[PDB]
Amino acid sequence: LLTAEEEIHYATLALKGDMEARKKMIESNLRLVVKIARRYLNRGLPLLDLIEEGNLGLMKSVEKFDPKRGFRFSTYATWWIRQTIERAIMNQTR
Ligand code: NA
Ligand code: NA
Repeated sequence: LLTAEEEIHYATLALKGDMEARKKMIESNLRLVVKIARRYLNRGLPLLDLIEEGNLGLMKSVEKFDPKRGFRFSTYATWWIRQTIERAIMNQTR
């Protein structure tokens, strides 16, 4: 778990392309993916698939997270994880 000070430090580096900072941010939020994924069960995708799609969002969330927008990383990551899951559920309809 990252302090606010640590999170902003890593976020500033991550925004500039620092992969170690991006890794630190993702590793601190791996649990968030499973927790969110569980909320989308029984919608046509099994849990492992929901985790996989959620993971896509968590990874995307460290590519351009700007602390200056005023939101904490776990918030921005939550939005992204929900979005990639919801996208995957949409894709079940062709
Ligand atoms: Na702090
Ligand atoms: Na926030």
